[PDB]
Amino acid sequence: APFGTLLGYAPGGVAIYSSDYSSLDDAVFRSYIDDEYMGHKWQCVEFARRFLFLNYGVVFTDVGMAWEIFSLRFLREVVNDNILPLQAFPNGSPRAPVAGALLIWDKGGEFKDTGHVAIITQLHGNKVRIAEQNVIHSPLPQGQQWTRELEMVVENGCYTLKDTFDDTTILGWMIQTEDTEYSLPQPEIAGELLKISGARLENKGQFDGKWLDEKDPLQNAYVQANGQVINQDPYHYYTITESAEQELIKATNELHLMYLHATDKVLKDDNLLALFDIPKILWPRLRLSWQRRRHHMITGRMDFCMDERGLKVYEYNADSASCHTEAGLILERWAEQGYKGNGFNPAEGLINELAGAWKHSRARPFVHIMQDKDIEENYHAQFMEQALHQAGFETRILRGLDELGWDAAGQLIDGEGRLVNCVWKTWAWETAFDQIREVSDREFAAVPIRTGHPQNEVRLIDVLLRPEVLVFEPLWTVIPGNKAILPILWSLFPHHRYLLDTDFTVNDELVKTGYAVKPIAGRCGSNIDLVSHHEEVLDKTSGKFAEQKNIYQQLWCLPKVDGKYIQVCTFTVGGNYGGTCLRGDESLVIKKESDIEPLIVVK
Amino acid sequence: APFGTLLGYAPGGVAIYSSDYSSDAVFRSYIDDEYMGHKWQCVEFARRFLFLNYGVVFTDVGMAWEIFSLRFLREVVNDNILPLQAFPNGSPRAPVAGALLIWDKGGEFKDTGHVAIITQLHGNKVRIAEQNVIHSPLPQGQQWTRELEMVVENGCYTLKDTFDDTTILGWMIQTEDTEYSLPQPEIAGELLKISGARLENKGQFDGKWLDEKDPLQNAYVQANGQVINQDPYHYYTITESAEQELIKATNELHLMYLHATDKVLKDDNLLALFDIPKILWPRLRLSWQRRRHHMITGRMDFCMDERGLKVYEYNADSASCHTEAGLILERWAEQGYKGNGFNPAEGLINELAGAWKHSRARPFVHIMQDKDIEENYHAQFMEQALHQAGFETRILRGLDELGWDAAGQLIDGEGRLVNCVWKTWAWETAFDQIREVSDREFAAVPIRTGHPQNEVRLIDVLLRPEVLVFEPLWTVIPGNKAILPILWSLFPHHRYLLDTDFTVNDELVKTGYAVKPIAGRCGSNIDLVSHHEEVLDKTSGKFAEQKNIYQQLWCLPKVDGKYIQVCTFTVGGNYGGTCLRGDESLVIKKESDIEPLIVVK
Ligand SMILES: Nc1ncnc2c1ncn2[C@@H]1O[C@H](COP(=O)(O)OP(=O)(O)O)[C@@H](O)[C@H]1O
Ligand SMILES: Nc1ncnc2c1ncn2[C@@H]1O[C@H](COP(=O)(O)OP(=O)(O)O)[C@@H](O)[C@H]1O
Ligand SMILES: [Mg+2]
Ligand SMILES: [Mg+2]
Ligand SMILES: [Mg+2]
Ligand SMILES: [Mg+2]
Repeated sequence: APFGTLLGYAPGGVAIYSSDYSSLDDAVFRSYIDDEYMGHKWQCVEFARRFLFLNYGVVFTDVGMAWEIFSLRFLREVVNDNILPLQAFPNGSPRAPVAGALLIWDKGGEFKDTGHVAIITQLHGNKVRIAEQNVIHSPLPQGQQWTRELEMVVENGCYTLKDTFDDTTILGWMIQTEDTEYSLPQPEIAGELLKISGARLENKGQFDGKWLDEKDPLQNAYVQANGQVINQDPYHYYTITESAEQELIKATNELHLMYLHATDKVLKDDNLLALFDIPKILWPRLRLSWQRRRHHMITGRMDFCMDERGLKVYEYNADSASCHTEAGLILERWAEQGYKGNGFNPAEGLINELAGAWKHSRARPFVHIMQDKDIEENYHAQFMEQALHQAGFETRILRGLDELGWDAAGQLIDGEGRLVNCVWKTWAWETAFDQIREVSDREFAAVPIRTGHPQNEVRLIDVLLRPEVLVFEPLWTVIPGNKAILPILWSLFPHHRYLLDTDFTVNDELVKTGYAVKPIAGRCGSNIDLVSHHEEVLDKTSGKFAEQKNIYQQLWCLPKVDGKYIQVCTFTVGGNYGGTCLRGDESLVIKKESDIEPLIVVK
Repeated sequence: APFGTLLGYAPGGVAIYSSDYSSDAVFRSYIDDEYMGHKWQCVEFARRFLFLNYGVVFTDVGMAWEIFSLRFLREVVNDNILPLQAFPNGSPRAPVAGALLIWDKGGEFKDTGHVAIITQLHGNKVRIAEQNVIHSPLPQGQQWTRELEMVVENGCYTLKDTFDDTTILGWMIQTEDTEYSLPQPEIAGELLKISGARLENKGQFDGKWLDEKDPLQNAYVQANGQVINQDPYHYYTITESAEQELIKATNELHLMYLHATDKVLKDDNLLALFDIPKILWPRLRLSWQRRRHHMITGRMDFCMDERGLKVYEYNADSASCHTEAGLILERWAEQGYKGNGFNPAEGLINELAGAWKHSRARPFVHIMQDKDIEENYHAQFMEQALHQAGFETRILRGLDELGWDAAGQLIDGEGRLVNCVWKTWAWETAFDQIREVSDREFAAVPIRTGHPQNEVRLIDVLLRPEVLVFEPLWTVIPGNKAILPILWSLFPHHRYLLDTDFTVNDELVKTGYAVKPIAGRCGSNIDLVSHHEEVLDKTSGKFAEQKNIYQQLWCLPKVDGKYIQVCTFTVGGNYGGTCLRGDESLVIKKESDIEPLIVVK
């Protein structure tokens, strides 16, 4: 049948649609049940996630290809943002495949690159029935709630399934259970595949003059702030394998889920929330934000240490992150200007990824962009306006707060008298929180915002905390963006392969490993102390956050490659991977001024 | 200024509007799905202020003065219940910023009373914000409407109003600290006695007093004849104070019940006590999360007399009696009552229309009833409310008319797609169809999406993922008696709760108790046992094999020859009327009569 024709249903009344597109017949492809994303119409993964969500209220994280599901080790229980264990069993297992189980195909043969996923609906003595999308594209017999049956051989308590295809490879099945018996250990990637490698373009003088296009306003805003410069030596770049990017993608999606799970735990317990030093008057507002804008985050940036020892996350800049322009535009132009290879810039789709996120946000039609008066934020703010524009929103850029004012009744208006009720900001929420802390000893029954002023002087907090102004990033993002969340994540996922032991005191293990001291609300590599296991100060930075509470994180130094310490960063857009970029510095501490290093992912 | 004009803001950006009506669904004020109040009354501003600044809310109330009697606030994000204390004007407990300030009815605030929010406390005064006093723009950036003089003598705080004929009750603080606070008012028993009365017999009910021209009234007659009770010239009355109490209890108990529901759905150990097929558990949860605010109507059963008010159960899934209370008794009154009282259920049909208007029902609603003439008028009465709220409907009687197309889509007798249903069926009937199979290890609710002879079962409709069903699946939890011991556990000794347990514990042995199947209804399989350990009564029924709960004995009062039970309706979570049920026996049943009731001030 044509694309999206209803073919029948799997157990429980879960539809099965034809996913046959033809050359003869982009946001419309996103399949959602409420605010929960099921996948892409009407692929194998979309059916499997929807089946699991409609029948058991659970879902698995975003994956590029179906075969990757087999590498996952948990499922998110949607109604309470809970995390359940998911075990994997290889085909030919003592662990029989029960109804409800995920059945995964590695890539290969009939499922060439994608691999495949289906749901086991019923087990028999010598076969199982399964349901799936993207195999059967014709209507199923009336009332039949399975698409295919696969023969199952049961020898000596071992179970083996055989496909109806002759060139495919069945990885195995998956069960949501705490019972690890017979299960496969979580796949671990070979260190060597994570090594970052230096490389060099041929010098044909490609970066001699004005290589950035000064006709493009965005690029020129970038030059006004930085010159025709990305890194020290533009002829030099670094590369990472595709296996490595795949690993980056996987960790980004998983850690985003871990962080929102620890955010939920935080907001559910005053003792945990207290650890963040956020003004108590905001607490109920933080809870309400989390409840109603749960799915409204547009973008954030994770900072990682990646090399042969593995993948580790230092932090998640979820409130207000930048580098998007550098990764998604300047490096594109850099590649266009001088890269002649087969590889690619892992951040190439960032602008479109952002546009999609905005299309599916609940942002108002007109969005005011609030940036500070720093030429450096100009391009960041304009790069985002480009995504907003592409998604169909109207915008106006506010530089500083001077243009903002109030009518007689106190409504917030811009320099043109237009009402400001939706803003995307470059300002960190914490900056506004400082305005409440300044008058901490006053007895306000509410966030002390102004609804009027003789001189019409509008402060940041007078915009961001007006109840009817719809702000992005949402207020709750200050929680995953606050390093006080690291000890909590370590407590929730002790010894997780991507986490570093982090604590509020230098505990015993940190003593022996050496640690990094970081302010909980700092950024840009400010006020950071790196202390060795030999108890010597390896490095230290200055900055405005010296008075804040600090956390202590197990020392795990950036690798040094081709003379520079290299840090890997990934972007999240709507909660999922949206790209990777590199920061390189002569020291162990990346900072606001550290270079962005051209990165090419090679297959 | 004209109605709804912004006059400014109270602290934190909570707008204050003009409520000058001088200058019907449009008056409801909501923030998302949370109902704030009526535009733009004192109560609406107080509730919106507390919700926007602290994410908490207080229960619906008829007039502002009643807030002073409340002792809890609901925390919206986790449906948690926080303690709220009351302090009398002239208290050692100072009125802090954020506190609710309540006026009793009287003077400037004649019937309503009033409520404001205290924004700032000084040494000789307090500043407050409110909505139904000042209707003119406020001084630019001023986030308070009036200032009241505060007198402070010997550790005691006293506020004086700007009006000379008003009575300030006090202020309320969300705190566990009970020192200085007021005990929760309790009504005088005498005001709760139900009294009998008689109309003068001038033959008002001799013949056809019900209008058979009205299809609804005729559906009622086809099922019951021109009859309501054994003697139509007799009636009962309750005081307006008793009604205010029933209102208060209905709203509180509905929130307590939803609170226990949230707790149940958060803990498998509690959920398991309900004997609901495990396969539905994930669905119950999704339903509770997505259809939180979608319950249309329910009915609580109470014992009310000089000893006070006790709730037996809350028929939150499939409740009836709406036609009797809201139409037939109205006709009864119009036909034979000439007094000053009123039918407390008179506005039921309008209350339901509103609930529907703000539900998220789809454009076309299929009404599903069973083939029982008794259900015809209930279905039809509800259809009228749906019609009034602008919805298209079709009544399906039994399952015969339903079918499936070739792909397995559910359709009605005219090929129309069925995707929104209001049912008279109890969810339990459907759960039975799941229990019947129970052998196989199905991976999902075992619904059919096709059948050779096209035979559609109740579950094949209600548990179809894309059919939007009212009442929502989650209501089976407050409607299942296994929630009574949980309610007792959560609010131990609450004034309206009866000690309920899953075994006859020691305290129940001493009090006597009622044995009640957890998923029964209509008075079936009930056993009443006295403290003397004697069976005071037993009923038969189709539920003898279910788990039972044991509830502290508290027998209905007998007035004028019959045990009288008081019921109240909830519509959209709030009080929507009262009616009476009378029986020669201690156990009310489906056939027990509905007794005319008049509320008198
Ligand atoms: N545990 C750690 N071990 C080694 N270096 C660290 C560690 N944590 C942070 N760093 C270094 O410090 C920089 C700043 O820490 P980060 O967590 O990214 O905070 P921010 O960038 O917000 O200031 C990192 O980019 C990295 O170079
Ligand atoms: N604890 C109790 N003490 C005395 N009578 C009770 C008690 N519980 C129930 N009854 C009587 O039994 C009837 C049926 O119980 P109820 O809880 O309303 O269950 P249902 O109506 O669902 O069968 C009540 O209307 C009342 O007449
Ligand atoms: Mg960083
Ligand atoms: Mg940071
Ligand atoms: Mg009852
Ligand atoms: Mg009942």
